[PDB]
Amino acid sequence: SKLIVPQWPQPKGVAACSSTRIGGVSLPPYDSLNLGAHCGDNPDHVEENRKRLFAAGNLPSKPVWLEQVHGKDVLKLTGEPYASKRADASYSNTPGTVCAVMTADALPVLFCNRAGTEVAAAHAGWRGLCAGVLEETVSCFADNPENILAWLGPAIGPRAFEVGGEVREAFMAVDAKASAAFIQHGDKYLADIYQLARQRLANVGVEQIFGGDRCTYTENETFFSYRRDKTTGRMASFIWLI
Ligand SMILES: CC(=O)N[C@H]1[C@@H](OP(=O)(O)OP(=O)(O)OC[C@H]2O[C@@H](n3ccc(=O)[nH]c3=O)[C@H](O)[C@@H]2O)O[C@H](CO)[C@@H](O)[C@@H]1O[C@H](C)C(=O)O
Repeated sequence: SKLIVPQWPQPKGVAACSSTRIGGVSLPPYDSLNLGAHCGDNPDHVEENRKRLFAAGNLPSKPVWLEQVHGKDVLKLTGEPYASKRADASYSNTPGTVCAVMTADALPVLFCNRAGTEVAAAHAGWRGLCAGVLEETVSCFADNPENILAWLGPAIGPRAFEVGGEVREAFMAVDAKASAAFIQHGDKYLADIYQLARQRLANVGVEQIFGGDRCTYTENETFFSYRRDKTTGRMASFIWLI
């Protein structure tokens, strides 16, 4: 359907999906399954798209949408209501609870342990990726990273992700080896976000890494892209214990 199913050795206890722009009600340039409430779309259309998502994904409960600020804070999903959802990642060990990260070029990373008793979702735009959102998400697991699986969701691929030296400086400041992921391209660099994610995951001992095959910018029939469209919708990536 509209939904991507992660190609990873997913535990029996785990369910996951990642939305596309297909199968909603929003008009261009939000066309059609826009899940974003802060990008200037009709709030009634977004509401209806979030309902279509809930049904298409057979989610057991409403996704816990975060107040994403492109940082490295993780929200442990211990039960609604929540005082503050100011975070760029969520962690769950609670059956039926849905971790959700909202993107349109930023890397969504979905995580679970081999046992299929812990899950998480992280929003890794370059700012949060650089800051350590993936490392902070992995550090919320009780299980050792050797037993953690990660799935690199649809993000802006290295064909498309032109950045200035400012972004390269920021990553190399934290871990010089990030240099490998930035390739000179005119007066700017092409950044490999999947490569930077693989670096950070390896840094905390996550070795079992899947996905990384998509490009939100290039695959315009399937994804919104902030870089491509500027005014556009948002996809989201979801994981839960069944
Ligand atoms: C992290 C990521 O993939 N994208 C995020 C990033 O956009 P980005 O597109 O990178 O914009 P920039 O940060 O302003 O710029 C980052 C670097 O890239 C250079 N550049 C930018 C645009 C261009 O055409 N050419 C070019 O070279 C610029 O000069 C700087 O060095 O920042 C936006 C807020 O400003 C976020 O909304 C967006 O998140 C999305 C929605 C999401 O959460 O899914």
